[PDB]
Amino acid sequence: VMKLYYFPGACSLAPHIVLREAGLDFELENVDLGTKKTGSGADFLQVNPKGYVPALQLDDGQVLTEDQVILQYLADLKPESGLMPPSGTFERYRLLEWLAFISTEIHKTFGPFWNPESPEASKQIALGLLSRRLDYVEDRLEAGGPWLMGDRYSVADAYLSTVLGWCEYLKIDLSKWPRILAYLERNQARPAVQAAMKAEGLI
Amino acid sequence: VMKLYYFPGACSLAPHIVLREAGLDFELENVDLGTKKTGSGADFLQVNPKGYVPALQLDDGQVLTEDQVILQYLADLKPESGLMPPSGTFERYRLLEWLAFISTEIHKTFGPFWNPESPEASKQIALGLLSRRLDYVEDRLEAGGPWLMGDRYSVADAYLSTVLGWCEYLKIDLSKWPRILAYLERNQARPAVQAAMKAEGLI
Repeated sequence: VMKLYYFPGACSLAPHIVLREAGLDFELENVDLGTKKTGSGADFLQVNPKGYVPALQLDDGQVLTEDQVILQYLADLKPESGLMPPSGTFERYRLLEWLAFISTEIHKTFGPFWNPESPEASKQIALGLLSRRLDYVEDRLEAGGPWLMGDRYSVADAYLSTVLGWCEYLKIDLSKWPRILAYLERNQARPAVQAAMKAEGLI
Repeated sequence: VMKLYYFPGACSLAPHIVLREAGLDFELENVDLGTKKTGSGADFLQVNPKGYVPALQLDDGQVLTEDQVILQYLADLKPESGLMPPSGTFERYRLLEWLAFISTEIHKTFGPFWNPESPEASKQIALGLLSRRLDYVEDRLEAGGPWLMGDRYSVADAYLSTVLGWCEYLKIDLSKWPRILAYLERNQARPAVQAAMKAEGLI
């Protein structure tokens, strides 16, 4: 079966949710981000050279990295589950556009806050940017169906919601964006999200 | 025909190259990043809300954003040109893995250096990280064919090379990575890259 290397609460949570949403078979392997050792004592940089999670280990033994590609790859194992617009459609690009946007624009923006050694002028700017980005999302949400894609819940929602999960912890105020707060609660109420969050110990 | 909104030298250069590599028909529309106005005086935030380049305007009139999605979308207009592994192959994911990696890991890392108001402790860390990332690329290059994908020149090479284009300007030393320097010269010697660089005024 497939093996998912994760850190509780980390972006690895997104694909973790998706494996559950698509009802795929997998095992979680916990990784220590500090010492790059896996829970079983293995050397995680043997798994993922770039040395971050999530990393997805397939049956044929290969490893996939990069949150947004892992999600795609997962969704395509079960096209019948519609976690993603079908190949060939233009809507499909709209989803990819979201995954890219979430990856560079939002996921990255939390760079500073996760760095022990970051100026404060940077975290200031991070929030600065991060805020301008959330304005756009609240826009789309105001214009759009319940999920990023409208009525279809997709992999983009597992990614976005997972990343915004961090704010409470970093103690960042989302109040300014009620729809986004609504969206977050919407995501977390989903049984597969529940089950993963419980599984990862987040509850 | 398709319309590409760009800023000379910007990441928009990547898709610009690809349009030429695939021999597609398009028009360049220059955008002023300062005032979000297009060369023709139009309001660019009407085009791309998120307000950055590149943005790709299709014939049916819609707009695509996000460098790595635009590249995909372009490559799929001409699958006969092999700028991308064919749908269904696993190699295809390897390419996507590169596009994601370049996007978050490298393209983003230049965040600070492009910001008028960035601490120096941040640009320090940027280079710090940026360096660790280039170590991996030099690895792959040392293990791999001439391009990121090995023997197939792909969209990932237009993206990576375009982004590393910046270092000379930011005056960042690549000496420590000869293969990468070799790779860069390899990219720039390609007639379609030439033609785009000339077209954008970079020569």
